[PDB]
Amino acid sequence: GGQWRLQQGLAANPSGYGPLTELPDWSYADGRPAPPMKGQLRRKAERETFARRVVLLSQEMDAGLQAWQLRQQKLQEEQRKQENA
Amino acid sequence: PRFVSLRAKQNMIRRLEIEAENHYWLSMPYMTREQERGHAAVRRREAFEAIKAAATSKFPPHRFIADQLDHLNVTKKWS
Amino acid sequence: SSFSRAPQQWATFARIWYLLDGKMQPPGKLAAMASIRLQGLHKPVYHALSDCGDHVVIM
Amino acid sequence: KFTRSRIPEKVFQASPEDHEKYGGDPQNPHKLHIVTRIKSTRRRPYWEKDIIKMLGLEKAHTPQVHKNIPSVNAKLKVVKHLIRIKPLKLPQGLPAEENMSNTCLKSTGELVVQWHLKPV
Amino acid sequence: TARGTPSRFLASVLHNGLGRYVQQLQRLSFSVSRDGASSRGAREFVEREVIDFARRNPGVVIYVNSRPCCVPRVVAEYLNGAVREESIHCKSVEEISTLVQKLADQSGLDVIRIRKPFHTDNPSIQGQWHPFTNKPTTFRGLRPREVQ
Amino acid sequence: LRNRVTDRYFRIQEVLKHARHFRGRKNRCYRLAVRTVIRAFVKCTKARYLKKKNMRTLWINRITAASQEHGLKYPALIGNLVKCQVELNRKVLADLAIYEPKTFKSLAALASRRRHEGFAAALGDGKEPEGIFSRVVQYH
Amino acid sequence: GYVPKTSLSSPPWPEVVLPDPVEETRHHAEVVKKVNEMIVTGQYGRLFAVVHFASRQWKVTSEDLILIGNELDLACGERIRLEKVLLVGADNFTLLGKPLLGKDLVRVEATVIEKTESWPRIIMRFRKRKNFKKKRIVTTPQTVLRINSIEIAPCL
Amino acid sequence: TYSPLPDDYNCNVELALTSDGRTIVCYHPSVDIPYEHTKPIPREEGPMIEQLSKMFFTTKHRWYPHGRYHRCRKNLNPPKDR
Ligand SMILES: [Mg+2]
Repeated sequence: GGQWRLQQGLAANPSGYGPLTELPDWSYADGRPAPPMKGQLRRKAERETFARRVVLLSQEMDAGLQAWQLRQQKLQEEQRKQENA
Repeated sequence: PRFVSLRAKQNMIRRLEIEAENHYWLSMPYMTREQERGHAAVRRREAFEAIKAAATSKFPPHRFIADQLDHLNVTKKWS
Repeated sequence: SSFSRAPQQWATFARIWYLLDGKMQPPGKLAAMASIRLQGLHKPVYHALSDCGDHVVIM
Repeated sequence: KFTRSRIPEKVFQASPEDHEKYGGDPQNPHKLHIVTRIKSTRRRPYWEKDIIKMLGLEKAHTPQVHKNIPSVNAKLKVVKHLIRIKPLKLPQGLPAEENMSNTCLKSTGELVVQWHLKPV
Repeated sequence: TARGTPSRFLASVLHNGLGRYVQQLQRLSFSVSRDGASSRGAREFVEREVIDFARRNPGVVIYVNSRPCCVPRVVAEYLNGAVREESIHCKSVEEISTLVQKLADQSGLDVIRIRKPFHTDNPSIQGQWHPFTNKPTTFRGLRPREVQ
Repeated sequence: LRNRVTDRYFRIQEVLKHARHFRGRKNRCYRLAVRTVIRAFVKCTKARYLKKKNMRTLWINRITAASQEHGLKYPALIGNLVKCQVELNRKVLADLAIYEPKTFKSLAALASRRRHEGFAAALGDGKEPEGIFSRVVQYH
Repeated sequence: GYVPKTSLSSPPWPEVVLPDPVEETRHHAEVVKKVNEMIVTGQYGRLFAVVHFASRQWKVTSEDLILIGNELDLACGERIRLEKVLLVGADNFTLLGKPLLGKDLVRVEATVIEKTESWPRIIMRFRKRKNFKKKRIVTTPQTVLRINSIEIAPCL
Repeated sequence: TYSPLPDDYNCNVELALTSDGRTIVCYHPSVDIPYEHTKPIPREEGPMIEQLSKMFFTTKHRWYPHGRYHRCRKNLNPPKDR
C-alpha cells in the first residue's frame, strides 16, 4: 500500500528513504556508534553527486541568462553608438 | 479472440494521466532557444578534451626489476 | 501456554467438527466455506503437508 | 510504414485549466526537471532506446535532473511516453557546500537540504 | 543440492552466548615443509603471524609440526570434538591469515544446510494458537443442536 | 598412447556423488547421471525464486486465516496497518498470528479502528478534526 | 430526503459511531497510565521484540539465535544494541511504534557467537541445443547473534 | 461503548496512543472461560484397511505398505528443534 505513502510525502516503498533504512541498525552496548552501513555510505554518495548536479545545472542556467543579457545590452549599445557622427 | 478487462482499462488510463502531466511540464521552458545557445559550450568542450585525452594516453605499463627478481622466491626455504 | 509438549501439539493440530445448515442456500456459496474448512485454510497454522483439515457437516 | 512521430505544438501549450489542475505558473517557470524511466525501451524503436541512454535513464525508477531548456525538452518530447517528469521544486535554497552531503530528494518532488531522521 | 545434502537446525554448543562467550576452537595443527615450494606461505605465516595469533587468543593451543610434507595442512579441532582439516597449499600469508581467523571465528557445527535462519526455544509468549483461541464459549458449554 | 588419462575415476565420481539418491540407472551410469545431475542443478537454482514466492503466499494464507478469525479481510488488515505507520511485514505478522494471538488481535483492532476512521473521515467531508489513530508522524 | 426501508435503501453494513476525541483522548491517558504502571512495577514476564535488524524483521525473544547473511565485521563475543525495534510485546500489553519505538523505551541486546560461511550453494545455467552450461559455487558469509535481553523502560 | 472488535473471546483489547502520538499502547489481558459456560466432567488386510479408513476418516491408500526402496530412504534420525 504505497500510494498512501505518496500522499503523505513518504517514499512509496518503506525500504526507501526515511528512518527505517537510514538509522544505523546497531550500536555497541557501551553506546559507541557503529561504523556506517555500506549501503548508507553508497546512498549518501549518490545523494551528494545528485546535489552537486542540481547546483551545477542551476548555475549554468543563471550564467546563461546573464551572458545573454550582456549580449542584448551590448547590441543596443552598438545600436545607439552607431547612430551618430 | 482476447477481450479487455477493467484492470487493462484502468492501467491504460493511469499511464495516459502520467502522459498528460508530462505534456503539461514540457509546455513552459525556462529559456528560449536563443538564450540557451552556447551556455554550456565550455563544459562540453572540456568534457570531450578529457575523453580525447584518455584516448591518447594509452601505453604499456612500466616493468620493474623487483617483480622479475621476486620470482626467485619460489624456492625460498628454511635453514 | 505452559502446556507440556505433547498436549500443546495435540491441541494445535486437533480437528474441529463444523455444522453448516444448507437450507435456502446456494450450493457454491456453501461449497466455498466447506472447502476452506476442509483444507484447513482457516487456521493460521495451515500448511499443505501438515494435514490440518477439519470436518464439515452440511445438513 | 512505422516512422518517427512528429508531435504538433498545440500539444505543448498549457491552458489555464491545466494551471488549475497541476501546480504550475506560466510566468516564472521551473528550472530543473526530474525525469524517471517508468516504462521499458524494449519493444520501442532504436531512437527511443538512444534518447533514454543520452538522458541517463537506463535504470528505471531512478530520478535524474535535467534543465528545462528547449534542447532537453526536445529529447524529452521524443520519449515522453516512457518517462515521468516533475518540476524540481526547492523549498529551501539550492544546497551550499555546508549542506551538500545532508540532502534528500523527497517523493513530492522537493529537494530538502537538511535531512535529519528525527520526527518533527 | 538440498535433497542430496543433510540439513540441521541453527544451534550453539552449550548456549554459547548466554552466560559467557567461549571460543569453540581448541587446537590448531600446522604441518609445514622446511624445504618445499607449497609450504612457502605457511613458512612466512609461522615466522610472521602465528605468534601474534597465538597471543590474540590464548584458549587455543597451536602445534606447528614442521615435517617434510608435500601438501601443508591446518587441522582445527573444536570443543565439541569436530575436526576440520583444511589445506594451506600454495597460499599467501594473507590468505592463510584469513583462513585461520575464519576457523577461529566459527564453531564445530557442520556447514551443511541450516533449515531455519532462527532458533527460539520459547517461540510463544501469549500462548500458541490452538483452534479454541479466538472462539467464544456458549452458555453451559452446549454445542449446536444440543437440547438441554 | 603417449599420454592417456589416468585420473578419470575422480571425474566420474565428481558427478556421481550428486546422483547417489536418484532412482533407476541414473544413480550409477555416468551418461544418464550427467543429464539428470545437470538438470537437478538447474532446478536447484531456479528454486530460489520460488522459495521466496511460496513463503510469501504461505504468509498471506496465514494472515488471511488469522484475520478472518477477527472478521477482517486481508486487504483491510494490511492496508490499514500501513496507514498507522506500523510497518511490520508479512513474515512477522504470520508469526504473531500463530505464536502471539493477543498481539494479533490488538493489531486487528488497530486496523479495523483505522478502517472505520477512514470511513467516517471520508464521509463527513470538509474541514473537520482528523481521526485520532489517523494522525501521521512527520519525519524531517 | 426520506427513503422507506427497502433492501437497498440503506447500505448493508451497520453504522459505527466512533467516540468523541475528548473522552477518547482522556481514555487513552487512562490506558497509557495503566500500562506504564505495569512497566514500573515489573508486572510483565518475558518480552518479544520485532526488530528490523539488517534488511528484515526478526521476531525475537531473549535467549535465542538469529542467522544473518553477511559478515558484521565484529569480533565474536561483542555485545550489540539492536536499534530499530518496532514492536514489543508482553503477555498483557504491547507497544508498537510509528514505525520505530523510542530508544529510551526499549533496549535489545545481542552478542556475536560465530562467523561462519554458508553451505556451498550451486548456481548452474543451462540452455538446450545451444551448448550453454555454466556452473558456479557460492558460499555467503554469515554471523549468528544471540539475543541476550529485551529490557523495557517506563517512558510513556 | 465503541469496540473495534467484540472483546469477548480471546482478550480484552484496549488501544491507546500516547500524548506524543508516537507509540500505540495496546492493552490486552486474557478472557477467562466463565464457570457458567462449562459442562461437568462426565463419569484380513482388506477389512482391516476399511476399518482404519472409516476410523480415522482417511482413504485406504495410506494403510497399504511401501517397498524397501522407500523404507530405506527414510531418515530415522531426523533433525530436532525446540
Ligand atoms: Mg513476489
